[PDB]
Amino acid sequence: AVQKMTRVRVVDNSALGSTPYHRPPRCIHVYNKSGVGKVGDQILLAIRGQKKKALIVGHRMPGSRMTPKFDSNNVVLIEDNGNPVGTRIKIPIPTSLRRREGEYSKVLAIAQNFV
Amino acid sequence: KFDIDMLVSLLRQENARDICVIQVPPEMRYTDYFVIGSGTSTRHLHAMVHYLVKMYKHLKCRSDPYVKIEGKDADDWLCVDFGSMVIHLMLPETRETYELEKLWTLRSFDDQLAQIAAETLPEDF
Amino acid sequence: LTLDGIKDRVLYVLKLYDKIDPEKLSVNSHFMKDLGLDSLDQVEIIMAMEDEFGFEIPDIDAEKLMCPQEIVDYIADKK
Amino acid sequence: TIGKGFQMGNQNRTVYGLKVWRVNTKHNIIYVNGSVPGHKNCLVKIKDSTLPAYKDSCKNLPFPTYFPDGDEEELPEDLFDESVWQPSEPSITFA
Amino acid sequence: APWSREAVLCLYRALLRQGRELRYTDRDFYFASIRREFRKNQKLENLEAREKQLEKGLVFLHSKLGGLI
Amino acid sequence: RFLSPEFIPPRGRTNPLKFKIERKDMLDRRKVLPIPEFYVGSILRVTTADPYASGKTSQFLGICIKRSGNGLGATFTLRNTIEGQGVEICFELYNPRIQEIQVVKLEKRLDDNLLYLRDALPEYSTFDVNMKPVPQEACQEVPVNKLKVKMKPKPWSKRWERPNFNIKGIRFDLALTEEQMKEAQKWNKPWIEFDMMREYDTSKIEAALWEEIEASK
RNA sequence: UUUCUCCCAGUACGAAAGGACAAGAGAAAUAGAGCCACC
Repeated sequence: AVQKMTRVRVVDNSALGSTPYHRPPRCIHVYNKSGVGKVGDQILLAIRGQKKKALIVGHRMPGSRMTPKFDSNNVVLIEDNGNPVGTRIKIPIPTSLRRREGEYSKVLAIAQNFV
Repeated sequence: KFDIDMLVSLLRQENARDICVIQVPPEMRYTDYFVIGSGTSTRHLHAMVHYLVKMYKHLKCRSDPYVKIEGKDADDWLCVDFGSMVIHLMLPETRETYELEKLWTLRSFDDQLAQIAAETLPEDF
Repeated sequence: LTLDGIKDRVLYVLKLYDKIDPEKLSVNSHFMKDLGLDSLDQVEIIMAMEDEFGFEIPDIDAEKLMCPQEIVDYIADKK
Repeated sequence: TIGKGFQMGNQNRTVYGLKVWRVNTKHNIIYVNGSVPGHKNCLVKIKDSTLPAYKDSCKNLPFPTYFPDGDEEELPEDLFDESVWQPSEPSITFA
Repeated sequence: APWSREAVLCLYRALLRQGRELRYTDRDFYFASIRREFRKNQKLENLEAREKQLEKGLVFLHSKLGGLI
Repeated sequence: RFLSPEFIPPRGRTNPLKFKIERKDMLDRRKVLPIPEFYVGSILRVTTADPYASGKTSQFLGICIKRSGNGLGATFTLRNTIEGQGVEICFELYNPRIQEIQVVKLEKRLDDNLLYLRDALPEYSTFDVNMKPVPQEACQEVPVNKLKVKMKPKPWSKRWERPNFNIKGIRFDLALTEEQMKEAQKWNKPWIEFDMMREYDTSKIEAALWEEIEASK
């Protein structure tokens, strides 16, 4: 449940995300009709004093049965053109994104680890 | 029916410069086949992407629904997700930069995987 | 086995590879000095020969051959 | 509806479009999709769906009613819908 | 440099054989990529590092070309 | 005689007939799929059919941390750390899409709930997914792990120090002083240990259930 | 209750460019009336 605020971890090799910064990246909205952000929901993440779109891949909110509950909030950066900002993803990514409605093939291709 | 062998032949028919297909063993819980395609120019990328979908719709797939085309707006990366195979179409130069082939061929041994780094996010006070 | 066939065929497989320049592809064409071949070059050149004749050639003595006629002899005496 | 006291409730309400999944003949138990207003052990009224789509569904059902007295063909104790996965069936594999 | 150059030779040939046995991929690109891979890495390496490179390729060799299909 | 928790019905006004019918269906499914005996703290490997994948099964290994639900809707959760990420998956016992259930290591832990392991060190929660089954004795009690886990800094998900939780597997002394325990003990509610209004007797019910389960076999 | 996507269909139409209907399906959102198998 990526609600307002909700400090998050940038799982990407993008220069902004990869470079350490003293302020954590924050998520204070979601690209959805509802205000709550879950796995597969686009967001906009303020990183290194810049705003970049990111895709949620994990959350710490309890999930439905038969699904794994993550302990950290993980996101993947996506460019305006639609291609991922980063060329690789480190943290395991759930495979449910494929069937989820939306364009997730590009992100999944960049995901090395699947759980 | 529309299967891997038909699509790859169709990709060759439209003169795909670079094609990479990676099979997935039953142990790995993802699509059976992952496909990466090169195309000389964005015009070529649009043409090849349209050709595969048109053949797919004609070639039975009645049980499967119609497949939308993703990434047509991008001039360097178009990806179409079919029922049993996913084709990622890009320019030749874009191919090396992303190295999608390395990711699937080396599931955990890809060099670019190491390129990812970590960070520290302490509070101000 | 035909020694002449091996000699010409060994030359043919050497000729097949494009990277090496057959400026002087004689039966006594040396690799390190005559053709200026790197370690990888002799690594791959032997493999092209192995494909034609069914491999079984190990590099323990193949890299010491240093010329088409010597590999021809090694092929001839192992056949 | 369940009464909530002074603040409510205790008023008749209707839920529409509930599918029937299975019926138990021995105990006369009907399995109805979704939730039903009211508390447990509360009497409810059951009648055919009045939605426009299901205008004429009784044509293939007992028109007046089902008569066990006739006993033209003894019905199974448990009736299942085709999509319903019956217990004791093989484990479902998404092949 | 290598612990045994014999493995390097067999490794290069086997990669070529699988390329000719690889249908769905574009054989042209695979041959070029393998040639580049040999040139980039094998020119300079350490004995311990070189052992990993040849050893991993041997598993790559013995594992249906490491999933390339 | 190990009576599985789901068979025991919960108190309420629901008709007992539902449990009898539910148990019959549960017993029939048990014949199709064998449900091994396990307890919280045991490491299990469960085989399930993958909906996203086509004709490919999934096996997840983790220590059992919680058992919940009754009847056909009973579920169990097992926890593990994969790629350094703690993950908990809830599996429904009678779901048709669970192909097989394997108890890799049958054992018990100090507490009936292991949610505090999230606050414990990662090593106590890390388990090898590929670990082979360990020998077990059928006609014996499951091994009880008495190791006390070490906690992370004071901020925790729950106040395990409070007497109500009554966690017996936490090294509170290392992370909490005796004075801090006394503050936690302020919520003792000692009458609760002696309160007969929160006690539910299922001795007769448990005994009756045993014959019914065995009879179906 | 409202919205979006898909489908119909790159079809009708149009020299091309471009580009529909209606009918059907899936997703959500909110409102209303309820419900506790699971969380």
